[PDB]
Amino acid sequence: DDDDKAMAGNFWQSSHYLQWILDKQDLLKERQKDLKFLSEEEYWKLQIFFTNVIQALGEHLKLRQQVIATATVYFKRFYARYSLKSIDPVLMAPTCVFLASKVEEFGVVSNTRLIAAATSVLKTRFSYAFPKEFPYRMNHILECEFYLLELMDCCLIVYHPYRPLLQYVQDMGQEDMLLPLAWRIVNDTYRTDLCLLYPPFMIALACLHVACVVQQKDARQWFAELSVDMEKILEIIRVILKLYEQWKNFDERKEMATILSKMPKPKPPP
Amino acid sequence: DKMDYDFKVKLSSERERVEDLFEYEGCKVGRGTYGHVYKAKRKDGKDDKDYALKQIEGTGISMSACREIALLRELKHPNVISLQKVFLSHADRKVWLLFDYAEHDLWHIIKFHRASQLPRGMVKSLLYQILDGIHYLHANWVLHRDLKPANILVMGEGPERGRVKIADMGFARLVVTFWYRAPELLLGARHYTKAIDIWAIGCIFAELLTSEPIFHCRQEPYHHDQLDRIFNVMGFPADKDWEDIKKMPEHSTLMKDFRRNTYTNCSLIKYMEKHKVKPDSKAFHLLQKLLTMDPIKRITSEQAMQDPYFLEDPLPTSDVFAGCQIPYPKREFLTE
Ligand SMILES: COCCN1CCCC12CCN(c1c(Cl)cncc1-c1ccc3c(c1)CS(=O)(=O)N3C)CC2
Repeated sequence: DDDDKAMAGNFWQSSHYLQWILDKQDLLKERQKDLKFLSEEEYWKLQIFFTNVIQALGEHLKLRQQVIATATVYFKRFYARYSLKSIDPVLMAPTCVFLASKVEEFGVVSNTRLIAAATSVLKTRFSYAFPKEFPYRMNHILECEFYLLELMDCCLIVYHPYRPLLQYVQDMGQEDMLLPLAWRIVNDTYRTDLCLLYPPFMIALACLHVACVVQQKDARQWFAELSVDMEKILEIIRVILKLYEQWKNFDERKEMATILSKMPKPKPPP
Repeated sequence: DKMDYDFKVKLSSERERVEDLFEYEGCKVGRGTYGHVYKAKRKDGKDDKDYALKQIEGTGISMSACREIALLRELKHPNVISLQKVFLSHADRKVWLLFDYAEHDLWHIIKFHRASQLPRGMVKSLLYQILDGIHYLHANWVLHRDLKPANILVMGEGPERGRVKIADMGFARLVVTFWYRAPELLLGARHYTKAIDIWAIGCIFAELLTSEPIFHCRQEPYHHDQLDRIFNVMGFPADKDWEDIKKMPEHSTLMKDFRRNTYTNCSLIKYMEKHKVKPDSKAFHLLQKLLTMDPIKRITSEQAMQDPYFLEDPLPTSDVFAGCQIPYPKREFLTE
């Protein structure tokens, strides 16, 4: 297999930079419409949960992590602008897979297979959260796709800290030690919301630093050879270390029925 | 459905509709498998400028349509066509793309001269801007995949007078014509490369210089009559000239159907002499470096831009037309 290289080296003039790096306070101000129902805590748990759906499906459909990364940001970007009541996050979940797998030329995931991918991941990996069958059909995804497309102003090309990560390791020369761990830390950062606040090169250098701590690699000299904002890099590490203390304490399977029932419910038509 | 009502109606009230914003009905200028293109104008008296309205074929949004929008939303270069806006029609599930309007293109410019020749300063300047745009695309790892005269637009009277604008890049899956296709694709190659676009540029450049499509062919994976024509202009490749031709899926079909001796007095030098282009000239030598059989012996976008042909008098210009009146007619509308 292989991954989409299109627009590599042009983050700095991207739809990504210039419209989808969002100030943190703006993000938390829109969230206050949803924090009437869910707590600040229950809400970040909710992200982690759906992030894992966008991974399960993405695995079940044999997609590459670069598709998924993108699928997960599409999802995040929607609900960083609109309330949970607007469109079901269950419905949005694979509508983001579908679109991302097309946007990068991986494939038109068929109708029948997108929906059974849907039914199966929920039937097997998530019968603690969603008891009864996945209720939607392809017309619901197709409609949901048009809303999803509309919100993003068709800003469809996205980035992830993977590609800059690979560039950074290939200096140190620890592809037989570092890269595997770092790559999962970048995976785990998707449980949080750093990819809407931070340019990926920094999310890569953050994960690479945490990796260097875990395996006791001396990388001090190397990190001081970067004309980069190290405070902003230190901000991201805190978030990454906090992510793991949150993982430790969050019992997803015992807590997610109750958190989902507390989500604000859609208003029906007249 | 299970969506929020207040979310739907708010969005439905505020959503801009292409039929409300633009006057295009009766102004269809283009038809094809992709759908339709109109020369549209805005209904308000804000500006009297023209726009290209592409209505895409089919309901929903195809992978090709997704890919065109994704790339157009990021690409920004003077010689690549700009997406202004995208309209999403929730009623009928149709998608429209708004571009700046290009009055002319190479297909229509060439057809005018073949019905008549292109000034040489104009050719050079076209070639340079085509190379400038393709170099930009290749630097960003985006291949065109289907570069033809109908894609290379030229802006007419306006603020961007005589500027090349390339369209339809980065989403073509693998009567239709193969006259601008590279021989590796004709011999079965299963993927797009930067070399493929350079062959296309080589074919276009030849046709700018002569008005004839260099590999013009009869209309019908492996395409016999097309290759026959290629070898009649170029000659049949020596083993040394293209060593990995053996690795092509259709190499054994090539040996069955063809014989080297048939194209024994054929070569690009002899072709271009018949059309009064001197093989001592810098133009020919650049053309020969683009039109090379073996893709790995084909020069790059940037190398082509560094060629001494572009340092020879006259230099190319921002305005392809170079001041003087455009004799080319404007686009006529359609009906059916
Ligand atoms: C998948 O991709 C489909 C759209 N492709 C097909 C080739 C032309 C194109 C649609 C029109 N198009 C224009 C733009 Cl964006 C702006 N201004 C004018 C044109 C235009 C209009 C009509 C026209 C030409 C060019 C040459 S032609 O022979 O097709 N013809 C009669 C460029 C891309």
